[PDB]
Amino acid sequence: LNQSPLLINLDIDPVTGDSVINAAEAGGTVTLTGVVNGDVFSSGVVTLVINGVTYSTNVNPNGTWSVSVAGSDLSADSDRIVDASVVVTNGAGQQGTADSTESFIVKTSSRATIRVNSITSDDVVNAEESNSTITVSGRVGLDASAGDTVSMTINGTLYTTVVLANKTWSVGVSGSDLAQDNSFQVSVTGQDSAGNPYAGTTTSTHTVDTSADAGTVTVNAITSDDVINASEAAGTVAVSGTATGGDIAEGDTVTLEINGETYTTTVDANGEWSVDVAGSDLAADTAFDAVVTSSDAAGNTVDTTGSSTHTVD
Ligand SMILES: [Ca+2]
Ligand SMILES: [Ca+2]
Ligand SMILES: [Ca+2]
Ligand SMILES: [Ca+2]
Ligand SMILES: [Ca+2]
Ligand SMILES: [Ca+2]
Ligand SMILES: [Ca+2]
Ligand SMILES: [Ca+2]
Ligand SMILES: [Ca+2]
Ligand SMILES: [Ca+2]
Repeated sequence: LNQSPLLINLDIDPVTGDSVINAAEAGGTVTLTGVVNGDVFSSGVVTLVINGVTYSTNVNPNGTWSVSVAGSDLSADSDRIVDASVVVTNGAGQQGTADSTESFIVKTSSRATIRVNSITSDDVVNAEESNSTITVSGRVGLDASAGDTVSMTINGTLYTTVVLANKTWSVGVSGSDLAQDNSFQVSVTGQDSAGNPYAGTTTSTHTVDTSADAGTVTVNAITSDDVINASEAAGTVAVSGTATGGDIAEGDTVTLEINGETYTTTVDANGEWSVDVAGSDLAADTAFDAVVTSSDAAGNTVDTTGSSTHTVD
């Protein structure tokens, strides 16, 4: 009572107040604090062990204490537990000891992912798309969050948007930038609940195809001698030719304008075409073009022209 051991209790306050050690805290010094309660005493020594490293301090007259420790020791501490002990002394030279522990959480980074969808439906920017607004869209994952910033620089132009509630994102980009920059980085940046910044990135690539390729179109003789007689002019004449090369394909439309009249047919599997024409039209119009309309897989279109002349008797 004057000769008895002192009975005390040792408490450690939550580490950095929120019980969480983040990257910035880990990279500096941290103040741990607590109280010694119980019997009255006139001084004391608190010993803390963290990551095998001992820290020590005094206890204040009001029973509190506080000590600077390496964030790196807290971050490295294998079980995320601070071990603590105290010895105190009173005026009569009685002493007392106690122990305590304090667990904490270490969260020094987070992971964020991002993906980017295809650039238009086929991941190809065609001629028409290159003169339009094209949607660039994607989603973010892992620790990335609604409200995060999504950015990309495309042909030197910075485009920005924000992650939506469902973690998708999209932003309108000019076709002409996409026509000129077929590979770029997209990033998502933000901050986790412990305050650590994070960044995720991905590379979007696409191809640019803004033209289809003309082939070769020919027109055969207009009848066997390339001359329209009175008799042939009275009837129907089969006008024929070829259409091959470039993007010309079976099924392509062949268009002929003769004497103000429009005639059409399609290219066949041999690369030939034939169409029935009124003789009266060929009689009035001694020269005309055959025009084949083609397209490539990107959806660009192109006209291939063959020109014809004949005589009339
Ligand atoms: Ca903290
Ligand atoms: Ca420990
Ligand atoms: Ca792509
Ligand atoms: Ca496309
Ligand atoms: Ca680029
Ligand atoms: Ca956040
Ligand atoms: Ca093409
Ligand atoms: Ca003839
Ligand atoms: Ca003509
Ligand atoms: Ca001819």
